[PDB]
Amino acid sequence: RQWALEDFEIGRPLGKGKFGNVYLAREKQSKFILALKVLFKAQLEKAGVEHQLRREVEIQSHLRHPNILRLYGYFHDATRVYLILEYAPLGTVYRELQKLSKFDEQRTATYITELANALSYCHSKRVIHRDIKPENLLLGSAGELKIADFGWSVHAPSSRRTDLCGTLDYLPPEMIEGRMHDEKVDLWSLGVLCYEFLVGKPPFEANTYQETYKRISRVEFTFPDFVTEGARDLISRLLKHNPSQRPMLREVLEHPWITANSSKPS
Ligand SMILES: CN(C)CCOc1ccc(-c2cc3c(NCCc4ccc(NC(=O)Nc5ccccc5)cc4)ncnc3o2)cc1
Repeated sequence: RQWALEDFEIGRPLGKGKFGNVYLAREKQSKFILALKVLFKAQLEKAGVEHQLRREVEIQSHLRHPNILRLYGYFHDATRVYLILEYAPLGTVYRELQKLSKFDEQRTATYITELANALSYCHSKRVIHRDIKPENLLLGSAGELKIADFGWSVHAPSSRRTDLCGTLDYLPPEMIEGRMHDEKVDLWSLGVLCYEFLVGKPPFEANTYQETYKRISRVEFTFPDFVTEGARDLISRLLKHNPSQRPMLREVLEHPWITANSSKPS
């Protein structure tokens, strides 16, 4: 069924994104509340990212998981392209970090568990995210974490180009150095998130791209005193330069700190 802009009532601006804005919207006939992301054709093609948007839709048509944000469909008109998205009422984990500053071990462990499950499902369909970050983590009505943005995802064990513009904070060494990568990139991203959730800033943060680059490359991070031994263990196991030294997602779910602190099952 072909969608058009006049099928929806557009509402509150939900977020300002790199490639476009997200708005709340309601389908007129059903009164179905959802989110519409408006991306501009001109800009998408000028950046050479037009085909990646097609691949996201492709990948999202094959994904069904409670911790992954649904993409219901897409359409376009004279100047832009629209993603029809599941609406996540409690907003981004990004905003939640700003509000709360940092998360306790219980909330962190629960988010890592939900992430791990979502990513474990993705890797079993051979899909790897490559863009994991708090902006792309959304919260459903029960506060359940939902992964968004598969615009930078890849089909197979590949070595394709991700967004090296924008911060490098969540990208692993093998991606920033233009090396061949695989599903292990997502486990690095987990480690970076686990650190950020507990600390309030990501482990390789710097006010310069060039310094953040060097820090990721050296795997140069330190823990504040309030970060517990168990968390330090998990994070340290995830943030390994060599991809193959990083654990499997099921080891993370079985990690004693996760099981002791997570409120949600694996
Ligand atoms: C105070 N506050 C907690 C109250 C509630 O506030 C909010 C705030 C935001 C939301 C919100 C944001 C949001 C949202 N944001 C968009 C997430 C997203 C989706 C798709 C993509 N994909 C993409 O950009 N792909 C791409 C890009 C360029 C080239 C190719 C592909 C990226 C990000 N999506 C769905 N539902 C949503 O709900 C909800 C409540």
